[PDB]
Amino acid sequence: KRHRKVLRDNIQGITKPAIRRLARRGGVKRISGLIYEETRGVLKVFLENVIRDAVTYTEHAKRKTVTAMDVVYALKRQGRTLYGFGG
Amino acid sequence: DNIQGITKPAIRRLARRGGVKRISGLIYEETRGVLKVFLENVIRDAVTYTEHAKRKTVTAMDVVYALKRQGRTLYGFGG
Amino acid sequence: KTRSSRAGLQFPVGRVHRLLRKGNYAERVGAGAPVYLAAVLEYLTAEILELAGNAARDNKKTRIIPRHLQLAVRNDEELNKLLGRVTIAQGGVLPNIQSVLLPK
Amino acid sequence: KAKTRSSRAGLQFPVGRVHRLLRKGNYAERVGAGAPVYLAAVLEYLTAEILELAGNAARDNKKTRIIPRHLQLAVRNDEELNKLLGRVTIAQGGVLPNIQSVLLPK
Amino acid sequence: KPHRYRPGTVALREIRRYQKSTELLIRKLPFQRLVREIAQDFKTDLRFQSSAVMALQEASEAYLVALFEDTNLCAIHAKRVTIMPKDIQLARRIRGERA
Amino acid sequence: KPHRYRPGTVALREIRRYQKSTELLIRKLPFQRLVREIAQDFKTDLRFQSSAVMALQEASEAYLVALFEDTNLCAIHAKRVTIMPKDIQLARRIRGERA
Amino acid sequence: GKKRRKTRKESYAIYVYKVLKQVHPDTGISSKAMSIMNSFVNDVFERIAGEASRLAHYNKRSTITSREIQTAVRLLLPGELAKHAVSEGTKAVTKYTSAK
Amino acid sequence: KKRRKTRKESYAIYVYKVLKQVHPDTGISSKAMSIMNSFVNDVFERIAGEASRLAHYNKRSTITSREIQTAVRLLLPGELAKHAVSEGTKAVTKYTSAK
DNA sequence: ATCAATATCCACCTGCAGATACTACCAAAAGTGTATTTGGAAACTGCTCCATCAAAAGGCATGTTCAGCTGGAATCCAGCTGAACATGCCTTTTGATGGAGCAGTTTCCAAATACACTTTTGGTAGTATCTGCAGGTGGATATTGAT
DNA sequence: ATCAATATCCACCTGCAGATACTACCAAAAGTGTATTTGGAAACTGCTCCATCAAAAGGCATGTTCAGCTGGATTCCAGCTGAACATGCCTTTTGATGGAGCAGTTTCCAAATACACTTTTGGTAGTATCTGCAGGTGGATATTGAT
Ligand SMILES: [Cl-]
Ligand SMILES: [Cl-]
Ligand SMILES: [Cl-]
Ligand SMILES: [Cl-]
Ligand SMILES: [Co+2]
Ligand SMILES: [Co+2]
Ligand SMILES: [Co+2]
Ligand SMILES: [Co+2]
Ligand SMILES: [Co+2]
Ligand SMILES: [Co+2]
Ligand SMILES: [Co+2]
Ligand SMILES: [Co+2]
Ligand SMILES: [Co+2]
Ligand SMILES: [Co+2]
Ligand SMILES: [Co+2]
Ligand SMILES: [Co+2]
Ligand SMILES: [Co+2]
Ligand SMILES: [Co+2]
Ligand SMILES: [Co+2]
Ligand SMILES: [Co+2]
Ligand SMILES: [Co+2]
Ligand SMILES: [Co+2]
Ligand SMILES: [Co+2]
Ligand SMILES: [Co+2]
Ligand SMILES: [Co+2]
Ligand SMILES: [Co+2]
Ligand SMILES: [Co+2]
Ligand SMILES: [Co+2]
Ligand SMILES: [Co+2]
Ligand SMILES: [Co+2]
Ligand SMILES: [Co+2]
Ligand SMILES: [Co+2]
Ligand SMILES: [Co+2]
Ligand SMILES: [Co+2]
Ligand SMILES: [Co+2]
Ligand SMILES: [Co+2]
Ligand SMILES: [Co+2]
Ligand SMILES: [Co+2]
Ligand SMILES: [Co+2]
Ligand SMILES: [Co+2]
Ligand SMILES: [Co+2]
Ligand SMILES: [Co+2]
Ligand SMILES: [Co+2]
Ligand SMILES: [Co+2]
Repeated sequence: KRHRKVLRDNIQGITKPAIRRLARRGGVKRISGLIYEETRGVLKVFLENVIRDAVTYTEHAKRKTVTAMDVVYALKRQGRTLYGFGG
Repeated sequence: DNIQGITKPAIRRLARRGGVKRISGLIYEETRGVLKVFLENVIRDAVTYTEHAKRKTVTAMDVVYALKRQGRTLYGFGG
Repeated sequence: KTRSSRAGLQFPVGRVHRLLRKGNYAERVGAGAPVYLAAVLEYLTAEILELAGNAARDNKKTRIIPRHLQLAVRNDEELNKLLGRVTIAQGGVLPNIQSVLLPK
Repeated sequence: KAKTRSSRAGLQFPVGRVHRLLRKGNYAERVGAGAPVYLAAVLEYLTAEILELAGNAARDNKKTRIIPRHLQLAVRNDEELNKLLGRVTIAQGGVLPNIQSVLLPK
Repeated sequence: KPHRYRPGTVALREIRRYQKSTELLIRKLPFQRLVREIAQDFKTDLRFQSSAVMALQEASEAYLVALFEDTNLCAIHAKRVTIMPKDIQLARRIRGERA
Repeated sequence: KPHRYRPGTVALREIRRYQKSTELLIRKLPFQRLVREIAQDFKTDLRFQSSAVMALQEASEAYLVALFEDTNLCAIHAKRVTIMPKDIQLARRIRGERA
Repeated sequence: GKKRRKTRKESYAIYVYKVLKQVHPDTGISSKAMSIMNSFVNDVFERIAGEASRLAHYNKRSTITSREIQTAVRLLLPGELAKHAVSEGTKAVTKYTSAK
Repeated sequence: KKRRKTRKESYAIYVYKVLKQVHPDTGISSKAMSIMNSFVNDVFERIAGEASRLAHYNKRSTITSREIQTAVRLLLPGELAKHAVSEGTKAVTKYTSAK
């Protein structure tokens, strides 16, 4: 019965309209065609780094579940402190 | 004066070590203010360490501690 | 008679003395330290609730949401610096468009 | 005293000192016996890593004594040591020779 | 006689719209799948509190917005209005995400 | 019959000279004066360990040397080879010092 | 009531709420905003307790006194926030000690 | 002479030992050794502080080698983390298995 | 300049998500008192290193000349934005479901603390020897810039 | 190309700042042996919340294309502004010497921790009952782009 499907190419779920919206909030008026792939590259590194520390904290606690606190601690230790999710 | 004792040739030497080839005339005055703000920020914090220790002398360690907390950790004076 | 009422404070001196011991900051914690700290903490809360309340009011709202806290902090030079490496979830940015980007 | 805890661990770095400093340092209510050992080993290792490359640096420049210049070259020329010390200044270390290509002659 | 706004008018309009709101701008599921993928390459059989994922989204969209501001500011320095890959790279180098 | 080097030849020569060495590049006394003058506004009748001033100079020149590195990058971004105040200003803004 | 007894999750919310009522008597706060506010107080608590911690150490002191908190506040806060916070905290310690 | 002695301890002799193990024909200036003393103190404080935090996040009153090891993983870059983790387990084993 | 094709505005509607308002019980927190210990302020001293000024040293303020970098202008065109057009298997939302795994609780023992006692040692302090390399030279050779 | 001017290189040198070396003395650090105390791993398990699917819309927003405008990249060019260059002098460095104050030592007490009843309270739990505002509405102002 066990499901488990293969996860791949999910970085392309970060659509061109979604990157355009973030650029707008950041005040950008005009966007070159190469931005979208550059941004996905940049997001992946960001995510890799936080998830890595986040998951390191999880493992230390001997848990299989990644808590909002693991993220918040992980974000904090990279000087990207977040308010709104506890602790 | 004082800030002006930070001379044009000294600022140019710093630029050179920074890899700079050509330097706008307005740079020397801009470099001075930037340096003023830098020393204001660090010294303020160093002198706050002095006052706490009830001293009249700023120590290397007061400076080193102030730099640490400015996120500008320096090695070589931690005696 | 709480040490809060005794110092003229809404914030909890008993808790702050406690949290200071629990957190291993030093071997001993003096009696005034938690009093002074609960005061600072209340001072700063009061400062941000003031500005945020106003931001609420400016947008015709009687309930402070995270947008208000964010407008409060980012519009105040000092709270903005103090919280310059912090992110307020659901706060958004300040409306700001660079000059050159406007038409003529 | 029989054997130092350092030699029991195979270490040049002081396990007794590191243990003492973890206590005096207010890091936790308690400190297990193994942590000072582990931490001394890690400290010695990174020391060895830096002295190695700065030793190399001294040689390259035809010298037998390590000066801060050599620690600067060692650290900045290594991607990982340079990252670990990304917010650190080595006093009297200077910079790496680097000149932007667009500034080069003709 | 069909109607057309000129290039830049809807862009500016969209800036105002998005600077005005606080809603997350990437869709939830796509983002959650990308988190689960990246985390799975680090360690298999992980589960996520729903708010661990919302924390990552909040943090990720805030980092991205701020970076485009810096990026926009590098375009403008170059006397452009079009953000290019090299503006992002300059932002990240000075930021110390590259040097 | 006289002899002149082209603009840029001696600049390059200095870049090479100064990147090779490690000696402090501001003269000590002007620096000591300025330090004491800034300190005086925070507290009067201060003395300075001599190693306190050496550390401030080390840190200050390291800061200015690296800031000229980012400034030069910002100049080059704008297709120039001359550093200007706007380049120093772009650096500090992106560095989060003006931000 | 009581399901095997969940260990208690304490926050500053009722105190943030008191202070909210003082400054804006007719204003409310969302739970999300109260969460940001509780994070903020916890944040600043840690930053000051740690400058204090460090200070004590730097000076071979085993005690954090109000004098350690005070310097920590001057290191941590900018300009006006430091001046005003110092006086409110001085105020509270004066008032607290003259009361027995 | 137990007066003007307030013992200032440093890592200088242990650093010097490791120097000879890696480069027996190589010396070190006082300045450079001072820098190396700083390196060890800094790294000690960073690792010690990260473990403190971990132990706290997990409601533990004790710092064990497990806390040091996670602190090393969080703190050191890829390959540096790998070997340092390997060195520390090596020294704990040698120490546990010792008469 | 007018204006029509659109986007935008703000105040007045509703249904409901989420917020404030009860009263309950209770474990933990916080106040009070007392019994005992001690951190560090305070007062005193000596010598270390700091501020000051002996003269001895050398980096830089100055102006003038012009090479070449920078901004302005003009041109061209492709890479971008706006909008129509077909349609997700695509996201959101709702809602139920089983059940993994987190977290509460109790037990209990390995390893921590505590402390007393022995011995080892790193830091400090003279006193002596000694060497790596900075900074002097000379002579060769490469680089640069006018031909 | 020619080739004079000057920067740069290398070898060899030597004197001395600072590095080593060795002996000595001494607090405190560090290990060893011994009762006693307790954090937190281990086993059991309640119960929260995570993964998953069903199944629609609550259809939203996206991907694809095709047009054509205009921002970017290129090219050229004038004049403006910084780079190079030369040396007395006026400021900095370097050496000399009281004496401020940091660092060392010792004294004692206000306030620290320990710790035991006794009191108070914030968190939670659980239903109970308001209200601010999102989201839909019209419908009366605002902006834009073609003339
Ligand atoms: Cl351990
Ligand atoms: Cl590009
Ligand atoms: Cl400018
Ligand atoms: Cl106190
Ligand atoms: Co203000
Ligand atoms: Co995978
Ligand atoms: Co320390
Ligand atoms: Co004021
Ligand atoms: Co905590
Ligand atoms: Co290896
Ligand atoms: Co109206
Ligand atoms: Co409800
Ligand atoms: Co005492
Ligand atoms: Co020309
Ligand atoms: Co140009
Ligand atoms: Co269920
Ligand atoms: Co189970
Ligand atoms: Co568990
Ligand atoms: Co010895
Ligand atoms: Co010789
Ligand atoms: Co010799
Ligand atoms: Co030489
Ligand atoms: Co010659
Ligand atoms: Co010669
Ligand atoms: Co010739
Ligand atoms: Co040669
Ligand atoms: Co000799
Ligand atoms: Co000597
Ligand atoms: Co127990
Ligand atoms: Co076309
Ligand atoms: Co145009
Ligand atoms: Co252009
Ligand atoms: Co011309
Ligand atoms: Co000029
Ligand atoms: Co004298
Ligand atoms: Co004298
Ligand atoms: Co005196
Ligand atoms: Co003193
Ligand atoms: Co007395
Ligand atoms: Co109550
Ligand atoms: Co409730
Ligand atoms: Co609405
Ligand atoms: Co309508
Ligand atoms: Co128009």
